[PDB]
Amino acid sequence: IRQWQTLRFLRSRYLFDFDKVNEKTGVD
Amino acid sequence: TENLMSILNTCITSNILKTLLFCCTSSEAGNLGLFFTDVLKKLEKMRLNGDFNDQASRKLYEWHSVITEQVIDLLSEKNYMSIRNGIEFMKHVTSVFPVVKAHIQLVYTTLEENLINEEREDIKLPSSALIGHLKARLKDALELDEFCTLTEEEAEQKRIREME
Amino acid sequence: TGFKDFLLKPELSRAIIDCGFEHPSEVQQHTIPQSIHGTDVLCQAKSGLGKTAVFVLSTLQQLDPVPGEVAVVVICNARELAYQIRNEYLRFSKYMPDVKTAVFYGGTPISKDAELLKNKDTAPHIVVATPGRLKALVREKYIDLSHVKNFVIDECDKVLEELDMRRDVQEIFRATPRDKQVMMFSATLSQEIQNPGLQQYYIKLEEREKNRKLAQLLDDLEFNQVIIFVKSTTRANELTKLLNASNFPAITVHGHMKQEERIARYKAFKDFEKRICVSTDVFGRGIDIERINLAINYDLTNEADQYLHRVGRAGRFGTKGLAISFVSSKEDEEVLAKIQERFDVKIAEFPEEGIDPSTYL
Repeated sequence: IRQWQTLRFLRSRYLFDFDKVNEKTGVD
Repeated sequence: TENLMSILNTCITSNILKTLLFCCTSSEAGNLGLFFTDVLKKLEKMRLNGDFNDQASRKLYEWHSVITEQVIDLLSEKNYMSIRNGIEFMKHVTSVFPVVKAHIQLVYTTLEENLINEEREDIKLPSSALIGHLKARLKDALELDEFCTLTEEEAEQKRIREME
Repeated sequence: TGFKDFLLKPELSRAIIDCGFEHPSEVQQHTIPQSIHGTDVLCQAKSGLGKTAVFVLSTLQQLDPVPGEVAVVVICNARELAYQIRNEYLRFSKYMPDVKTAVFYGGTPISKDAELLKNKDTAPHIVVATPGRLKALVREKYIDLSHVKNFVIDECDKVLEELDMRRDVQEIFRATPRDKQVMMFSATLSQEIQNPGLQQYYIKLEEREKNRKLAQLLDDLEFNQVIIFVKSTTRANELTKLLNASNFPAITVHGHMKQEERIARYKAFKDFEKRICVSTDVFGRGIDIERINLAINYDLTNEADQYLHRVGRAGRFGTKGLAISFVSSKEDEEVLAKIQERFDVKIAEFPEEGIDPSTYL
């Protein structure tokens, strides 16, 4: 769920930096 | 046409659809599915009107392949959210997916997981059917450029052997 | 709107949605997708699981209305079942104005059926009928079946076992185009017949106190509807007369009575018109009523299976309810003792102080 919330919140700012998710912890 | 093709290429590829279909809710997935249905219907009508033949053939088929790969990948995950999302999105987009028969077969195989029964499983079943019922798709119009022609010749030889 | 996954016509979808259908049963999802393509179907299912809806939705999908052309013919076994199938066709065709449906059964003047068939305002594309009357219409050329595309036979087992019925259905079948869609539906297809939460209590007392006791119980318990099971028709009718005399609106249904009034009162109480109904074991099985929340067994049955069939009228589809029984003789206590061993249920004695009303709602 934590990834879900962080993604919902980050959908506006840094969308194109999303390939790194890949069903894993948020790659920073 | 130039900037439009560039924008659509930047949207389709770069691997954004996969996660963006994980994040959003159910109805948001439905809406994005409607948008992709509209854009693909218009693109396919433009193609079948012969207007784009020079190099748009290869690029269009590449787009179709990349979208097929993205959906086949996202449709295979353990969470519940990804499964329900993929199911809704395909339930919207499958109305117009007259790609190569290879693609329809690939989606049919990927959806044919049939794991432990649940609500998602009950929903996936009608989404595995009602898309194999297309069985009308074109595969020749794509290309003969690569060595794939030799693989087609080998398959034709195997079929000829089978004919006996 | 599960039927929206069926990919059907939108007006038909609205006609189904206004019919309360929201999630298809197993047999619907298993048969409708393939019957839509025009393939023959032979269906066996448990009664009351929406077997009519399958072919109703199918024929409402495949039809393209042609004026004066009969393509869909359904054959049944009774006149009241024919009325029910035409009512189903009507509730399914709310949003389809061009399609017209009609029903044919005995007891009506054949000339009236003929003239309504000749009338363009009543020229039907869907005809539900009994095989004998529709045979009398085809053999007299009162109806034309030279363009039939859909042939449905409900309760096909009895249609094919009875000789007159099978001959009639075959005379109707031979007057239809051979390249048609064919469907048979029945809950019973033996091997012999084209590419197809409930609360349970009891009262142990003597007979002469029953009449006043219910007058107290039916006064204190908070209820939507109440059913009264009796073992005889005379006692039931008497108790209903007395209850209606008791400022308590009540109806009675049992045997020894004409079927017309039975259907009438049954349908009337189904619609929440009165709050008390009394019946013998004639409704021991098959009945489906939602709002019944409190049941009083005035007289116990002889066997445990009949008692469970009685109590099955309450707590429909795993819902909450309350049941209370009368014990006034030795065999009553005997069956009370046998029900617990078979059904693993403790039917405690009803306390005098009353039960919490929320324990059954």
